[PDB]
Amino acid sequence: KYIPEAPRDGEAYARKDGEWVLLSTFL
Amino acid sequence: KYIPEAPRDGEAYARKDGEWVLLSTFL
Amino acid sequence: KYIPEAPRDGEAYARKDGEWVLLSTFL
Repeated sequence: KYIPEAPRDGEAYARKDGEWVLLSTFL
Repeated sequence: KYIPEAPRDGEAYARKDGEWVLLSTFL
Repeated sequence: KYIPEAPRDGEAYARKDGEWVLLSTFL
């Protein structure tokens, strides 16, 4: 598939297992 | 809606508020 | 110029040079 827009919520996101997950967590 | 291709410039981006932002800007 | 899904392998991904790169490359 193609990837949809990430949340519109002030936060940056990486992509993991077909979903948007916060970057802050991994960092 | 869907995300577009990110810039092509040798650096890595994440997805935020409907734009591609540098990873270094968070690290 | 929609971008296809990242590999399904449990890893966080950032977009770079028209490809998916592992977040941990830079961590």
